[PDB]
Amino acid sequence: KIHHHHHHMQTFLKGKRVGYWLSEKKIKKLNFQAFAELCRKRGMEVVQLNLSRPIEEQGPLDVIIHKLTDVILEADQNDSQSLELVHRFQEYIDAHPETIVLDPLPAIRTLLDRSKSYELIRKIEAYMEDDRICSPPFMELTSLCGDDTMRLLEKNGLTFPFICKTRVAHGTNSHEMAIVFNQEGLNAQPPCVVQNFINHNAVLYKVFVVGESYTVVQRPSLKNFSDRESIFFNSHNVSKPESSSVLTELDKIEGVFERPSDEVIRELSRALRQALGVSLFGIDIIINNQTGQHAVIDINAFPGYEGVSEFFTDLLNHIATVLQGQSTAMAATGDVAL
Ligand SMILES: Nc1ncnc2c1ncn2[C@@H]1O[C@H](COP(=O)(O)OP(=O)(O)O)[C@@H](O)[C@H]1O
Ligand SMILES: [Mn+2]
Ligand SMILES: [Mn+2]
Repeated sequence: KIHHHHHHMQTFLKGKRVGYWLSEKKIKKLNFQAFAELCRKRGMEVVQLNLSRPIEEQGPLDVIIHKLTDVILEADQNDSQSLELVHRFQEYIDAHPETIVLDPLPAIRTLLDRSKSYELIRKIEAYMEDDRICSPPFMELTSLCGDDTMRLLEKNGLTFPFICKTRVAHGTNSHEMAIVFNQEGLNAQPPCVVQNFINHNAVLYKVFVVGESYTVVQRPSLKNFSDRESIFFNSHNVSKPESSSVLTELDKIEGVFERPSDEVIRELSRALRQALGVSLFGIDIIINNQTGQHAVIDINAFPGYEGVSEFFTDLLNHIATVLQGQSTAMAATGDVAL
């Protein structure tokens, strides 16, 4: 009843070379050393890349796995060292189209921007036209509230309550959010993205995607919800494995309370991977308690995968798959085929 296997494509891993770039912090959290040992047993060479040195000397490389998200963000903020690292990486990539990059920098750049990510999700959803999926209205706000704010929100389908998030999707302060409940609450900061709050019975379904495989991990999440003051919170107090606070304590189950559909997750995963070219990412899905629809409220490059015990195996399987796809010239053409 598992019909997809990898034994045959794994045979081709012997002799392949995988470079990786990950922060020391992420290497520790993932225990990336254990993955590197797994690859050797299949006859792969794994090597940590040093982006301060020419990359040519470090190759040849068949695959590069990275999480350069934060370096890219710092390069965006004109950090000279980070700019140098990114340029050196890009130079290499450009010179070596045979090197498979997990994942392409254009996708990483999209995932660093909530406004861009949400618009991509919205368009993908409009293209799929599946009634089991809803795209919460959202918009980017680039000025402090004023006299026209209410009309602007209304015109774009924003309703109270809505959540305010930073436009930059990663790094310092990127997880500081606010829930705005009324007009008085509008003093809650550009550039931010506002997005309609969806009651979802305080259960978050983190879909952790590793190319062709995913694992759904339930997490705590904001409770259902008014002249009340806006709420300011930091999202790592909310939806981490051990998160526990009044913000996540559901008063009672209300409306539709169902687990996500694997059919739906599969179509979302395929569409996002095919459109963006990502493979190592997470989709945060909540179930709208008024419609039972799936709402994708966050998409993250190369997340923590806490609670995904099969990560290294899945990752090795994905590496085998991309090498197989490359070997047989399995290039996508045209638009995303639904
Ligand atoms: N539109 C929304 N409606 C209801 N809850 C939301 C919404 N967006 C985010 N959340 C809640 O806030 C948490 C953090 O939001 P998310 O967009 O995942 O930010 P982050 O990038 O910081 O993880 C989510 O895990 C979920 O609990
Ligand atoms: Mn999230
Ligand atoms: Mn996120």
